[PDB]
Amino acid sequence: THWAFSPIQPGAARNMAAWQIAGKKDGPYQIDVSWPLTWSESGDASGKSANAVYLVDGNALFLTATETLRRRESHRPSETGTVVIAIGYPITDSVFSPRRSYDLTPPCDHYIPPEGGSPKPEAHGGADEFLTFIAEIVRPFVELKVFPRVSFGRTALFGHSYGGLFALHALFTKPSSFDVYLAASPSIWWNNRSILTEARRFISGFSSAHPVLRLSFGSREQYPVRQRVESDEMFKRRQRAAEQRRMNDNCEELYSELLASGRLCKLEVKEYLDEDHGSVIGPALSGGIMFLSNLSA
Amino acid sequence: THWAFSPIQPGAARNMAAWQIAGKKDGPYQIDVSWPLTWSESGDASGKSANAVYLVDGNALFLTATETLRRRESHRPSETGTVVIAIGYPITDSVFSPRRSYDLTPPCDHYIPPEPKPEAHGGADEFLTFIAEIVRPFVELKVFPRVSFGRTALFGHSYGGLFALHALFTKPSSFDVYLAASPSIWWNNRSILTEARRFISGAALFSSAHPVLRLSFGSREQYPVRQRVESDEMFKRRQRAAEQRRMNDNCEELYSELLASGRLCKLEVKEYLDEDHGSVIGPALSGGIMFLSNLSA
Ligand SMILES: [Cl-]
Ligand SMILES: [Cl-]
Ligand SMILES: [Cl-]
Ligand SMILES: [Cl-]
Repeated sequence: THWAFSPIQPGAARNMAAWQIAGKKDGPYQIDVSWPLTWSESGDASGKSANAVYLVDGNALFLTATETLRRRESHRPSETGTVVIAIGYPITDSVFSPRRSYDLTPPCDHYIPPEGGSPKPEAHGGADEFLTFIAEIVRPFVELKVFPRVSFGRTALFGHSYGGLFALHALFTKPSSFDVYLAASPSIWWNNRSILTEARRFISGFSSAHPVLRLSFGSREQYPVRQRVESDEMFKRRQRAAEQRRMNDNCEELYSELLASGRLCKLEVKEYLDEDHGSVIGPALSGGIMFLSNLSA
Repeated sequence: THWAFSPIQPGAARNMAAWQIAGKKDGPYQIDVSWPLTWSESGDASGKSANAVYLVDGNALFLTATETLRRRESHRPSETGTVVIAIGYPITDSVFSPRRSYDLTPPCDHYIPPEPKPEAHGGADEFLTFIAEIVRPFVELKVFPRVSFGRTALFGHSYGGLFALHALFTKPSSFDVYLAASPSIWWNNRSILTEARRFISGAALFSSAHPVLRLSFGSREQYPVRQRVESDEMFKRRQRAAEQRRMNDNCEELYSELLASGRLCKLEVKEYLDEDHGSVIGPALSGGIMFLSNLSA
């Protein structure tokens, strides 16, 4: 047999591109963009329309969102294709950046740092700047420069942890920013639950906005399970953090408050059984993508 | 602020490569390979060992597997790194190939077409030999020659899951860990059961393999949930197909039978609530990788 191992490009990294966006003091951003496989490698959709999903912590979520959509688009070729826009950082040894703490937390009149369990201060309060950046710089670049011949129908924002907090902040203060908000394991605990002040202002008061929200969390986030290889004290640290952060109950209570207000067009909460803060990312992102695609019909 | 956009490569598609493997009767294969972000761009692990996960339907699963691992590896730098090897096809407009039907189904003396929709079938022994004797030695001896591989896993979904079970039952020493997601146990009037029975009672006295198996399925696979838009007839057709395939019960009963055999050192079955045949892929793949990483701690 004439076996040949021939290097090829792009392989599975098809119909994706990346840009650095330089200007901010903190350093450049990295945007990763992917588009449907039926479109050309130059991004030509041949007159087709699209939806779009914007991801914060872009480096950690881009590929999962891309592939989830490509599986579904393969099964359902008549469905509207979705462009993925991941907003992240020029990082090489990891998929998370410490810069996320500033970018994803909203500015507040008073600040209480997170617990390490000593106080663990980090940069904070840049969410309004970041949201402006996405809406006024990134989004128009994608729509007007990258895909000028594509009519964009539905837009979504997904974030996990501080990303979920960011998604909630966007919903409560600028509800027309996106059509759909996907807040996965949102850090509702953050800064003595300051996001609930914004939630209640949103519940009270934005006339022309009909937002959709999907909340999610892993069942183990508030109720951790000791791993096979884990020391007693390291497990007890996780128990401490879990009880303070109150992920499961904070999500369910926020869901209940928002549901009772009737201010959302559609609202859903999903508990992912047996998933923890890290392991829930894949299922919650996949689930958010499916939730988004199911809104089309 | 004067934002400066500039194209960059590779963006989030770093530490990955692809080869076309030509020679086989049916046509060329495409293998996509990714490795940890802490290793070099040329695949140098600097003496580190690794696990490996081999994926069938490679075009549809490569990026999800890759990114799931990179998220975990970023939080757990001391854990054993994992190389992803996706075995797929040179396809451009979709992530699935019709060739999968032949490659993933085992040879049988009689064939019953699935409900009637006949397909090419019976190439799984040839495909397993290809993976074991052509692909794996290329990856281990040519791509990662100084990496000592600890545990190797095989993941497949649907017909891929059937393939994973076929591999386990006929050549149990092929892989250390088998991840059979929504396996098509129903296929060809449950013809896989003949091999399952032989496996159960066929262990050698000395030096027999005791592999690891994880079974999974989505709760909606056997119990579909009606959509608003669906007619009665269209929903009834989905219910009929679900009853026939019997995904949930076949998985659970295979688990029970294999548990009683005592041939597997570790055996797990997971039902993913609210997930269907397509939506369970991400969660089951992520869950399978978590499972492999947990047993490698
Ligand atoms: Cl846990
Ligand atoms: Cl949509
Ligand atoms: Cl269903
Ligand atoms: Cl384990």
